[PDB]
Amino acid sequence: MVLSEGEWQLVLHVWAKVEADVAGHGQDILIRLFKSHPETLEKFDRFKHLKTEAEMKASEDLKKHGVTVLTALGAILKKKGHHEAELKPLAQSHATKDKIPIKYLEFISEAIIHVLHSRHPGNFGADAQGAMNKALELFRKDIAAKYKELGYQG
Ligand code: HEM
Repeated sequence: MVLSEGEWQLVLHVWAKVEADVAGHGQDILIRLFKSHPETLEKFDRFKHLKTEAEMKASEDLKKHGVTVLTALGAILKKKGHHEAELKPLAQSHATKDKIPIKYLEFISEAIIHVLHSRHPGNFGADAQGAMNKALELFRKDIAAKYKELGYQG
């Protein structure tokens, strides 16, 4: 009732390429986020001490968090819009535990698209970029609704 079947299949086709190397893609995506929007780094008490790109690449903890982030997102994408159960705990941990504005989810969405385009251009042309953009838009709209339900405006 938001993406068409064909759009979902484009999303899952490129996501399969991510799955070939989750740790690498995860690392790349978090570094791209922090490099482009340094203010996001302040939300992470465990990585705030990291001062250069090399130190980031070498950090076991950052790489582990990358896998955690992408595992969770992939589980959501594979639901093709039917992600209520999976989305609710994610909203709670980003709305009460830690307070992550919708703006910053926008920033990490841009980082994901940047990295997919950098690594898989042959499989991420305009139609695929559009489909992925839509799926990340849907993720953001629905987590924003859950944010509000919990008392956080986002
Ligand atoms: C595609 C978007 C994202 C996904 C799928 C995601 C997912 C997760 C997951 C699975 C965890 C671990 C436990 C939990 O659920 O809290 C986590 C933790 C966290 N996330 Fe996110 N996250 C996303 C975006 C962000 C953004 C944009 C920020 C901050 C700029 C952020 C900040 C954090 C923080 C501060 C923690 C706690 C880590 C710790 O200290 O152990 N997340 N995230």
